[PDB]
Amino acid sequence: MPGTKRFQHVIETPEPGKWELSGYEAAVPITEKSNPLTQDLDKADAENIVRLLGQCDAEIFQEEGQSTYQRLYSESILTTMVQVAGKVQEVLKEPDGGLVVLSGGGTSGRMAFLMSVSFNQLMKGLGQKPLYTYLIAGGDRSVVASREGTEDSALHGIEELKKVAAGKKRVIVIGISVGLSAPFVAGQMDCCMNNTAVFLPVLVGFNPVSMARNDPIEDWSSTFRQVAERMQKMQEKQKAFVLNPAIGPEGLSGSSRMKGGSATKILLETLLLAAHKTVDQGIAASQRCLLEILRTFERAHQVTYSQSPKIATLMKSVSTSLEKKGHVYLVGWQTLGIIAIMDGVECIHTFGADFRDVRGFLIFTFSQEDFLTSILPSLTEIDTVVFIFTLDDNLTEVQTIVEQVKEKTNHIQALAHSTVGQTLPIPLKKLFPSIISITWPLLFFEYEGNFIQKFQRELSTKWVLNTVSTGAHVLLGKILQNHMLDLRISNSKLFWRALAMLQRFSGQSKARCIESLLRAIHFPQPLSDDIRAAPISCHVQVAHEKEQVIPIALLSLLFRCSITEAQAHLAAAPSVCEAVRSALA
Ligand SMILES: Nc1ccc(S(=O)(=O)N2CCN(c3ncc(C(O)(C(F)(F)F)C(F)(F)F)cc3-c3cccnc3)CC2)cn1
Ligand SMILES: O=P(O)(O)OC[C@@H](O)[C@@H](O)[C@H](O)[C@@H](O)CO
Repeated sequence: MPGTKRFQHVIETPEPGKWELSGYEAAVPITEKSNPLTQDLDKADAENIVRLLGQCDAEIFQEEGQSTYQRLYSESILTTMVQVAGKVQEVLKEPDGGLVVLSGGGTSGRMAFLMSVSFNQLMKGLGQKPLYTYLIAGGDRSVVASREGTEDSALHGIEELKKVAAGKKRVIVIGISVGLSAPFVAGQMDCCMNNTAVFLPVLVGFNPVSMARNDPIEDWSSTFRQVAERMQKMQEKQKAFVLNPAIGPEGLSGSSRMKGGSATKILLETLLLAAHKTVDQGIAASQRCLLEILRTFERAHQVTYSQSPKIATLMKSVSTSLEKKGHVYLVGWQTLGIIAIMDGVECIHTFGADFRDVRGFLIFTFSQEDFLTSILPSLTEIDTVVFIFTLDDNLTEVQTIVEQVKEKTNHIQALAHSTVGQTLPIPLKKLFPSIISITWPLLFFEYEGNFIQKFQRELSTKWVLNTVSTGAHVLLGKILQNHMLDLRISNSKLFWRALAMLQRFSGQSKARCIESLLRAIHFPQPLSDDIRAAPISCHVQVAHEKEQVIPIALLSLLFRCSITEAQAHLAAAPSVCEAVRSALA
């Protein structure tokens, strides 16, 4: 029947009370789940939110129990990290025609970028040709843009991979997809396996292979699950690798920008730093080298969230300025400005927020005086600005821009990273009464740029800005339980999430939910057979452009009413959220 082909794989809604015993819950991949810690995220205050998201982030480093899934510290995972380090070593020894590609969509793509930079720096500072590069769904401009739509083509992913791998003789393709989900990566990984004389595919993500995505990809015949399952078979013979520790669900369900992005850094920095630092020692990388780095990254979470009350504040101030109708600027130097841009840009798709709402700036990439003459002008009593720099940066360029901004705002706060017993120029740096001073022990670093110190700092900042940005929006009443209900359906995955959110919140059948969602999307056109049988891309292309699609469909189901009636109901409510909450009653 029409639709059947497209919706066959969707599990039916369970009868109430049997969500567990139906085996529905067991079919939800770890990455897609509701985190139980955050069931009441919507109710928590800023200080609680920082606690709950810190707890959620800590789960990355939690160990395996005694019938269960491998984690970051499990032996099978560190073993794989070791073997991959080795394969990376082979390439570093023979850099003529070698290349290392890091590839993902969205934040996996953004993370790919940073790490390609860092490791390209590392080899530069040793007078080696840079062997790293990146790939992001939608080309290089995707790095600083909200472009959720571009990850759904496998032929695209393969094309971008053919370009960059030229007439190289030996390529390592690290495909990053947190959910083991992105058609962009799946095609890349599959092509790799079809030419193993040249390619070594290494898949990174945070679900068991058995929970890998399995609905059809429009321009490709295999599914992510098939591709991954076949990569796991090749791992015996050491010609593919799958690096897939569980780290537990995201605090905002499906928000893989957060733990997934962090885990991607932790996991990949760790393993690549090990590979480099141990080739010129003439020693194989060993579990023990990896562990040193991981434990350090794990200290970094403790250090970072020991500043929790100061973090909670910056949240409250960021939230205040958006409650009014202000704007928020995240001004940061080098690498950490980038992290800043990336957080701000991610607020657009994640929260359906305007590019002005949380903006990032690097010293998007503006000069000292340029920021001074351009952006400075429209700052205002209500806004918040954030300064993110180390004490190693060039604090004269810093002190200026804050001196100036002080006069227009007064809601400044800052984020400063320091080696132990560095001091903060200007003893009346007040300026910042209540700095977020994050201060780092001395570690023994032998590489010129102190990369471990860099990585730690990036991560700690990421953690702060993610918690700040995410918490700010929750506080504004925009998150339902721990779900972003009102998301813009901008790719198939979000489409599948919308449908799931309707089954879960409504409790009604799969057919009904599907009908209400498709009616909501294509309103005012009615459901025809063509529309039922259409490929998910056609629904995505049309939903991408509307507002409140999911809430409209949810009300049509709760009220057992038409779209015409549910739009009218919503318009005559004080807000979207109250319309939804009161109707969920
Ligand atoms: N490994 C992956 C990744 C993505 C996908 S997906 O794009 O096809 N889609 C992802 C999200 N997804 C779900 N999203 C949300 C839910 C919820 O129930 C939960 F509470 F768990 F978050 C929600 F309440 F939000 F709806 C469930 C799923 C889900 C449901 C059943 C099977 N698989 C995923 C459906 C599958 C499938 N497999
Ligand atoms: O790495 P995945 O599971 O393939 O996810 C890829 C992207 O969709 C993901 O990074 C998304 O853009 C983020 O907004 C999620 O917070």
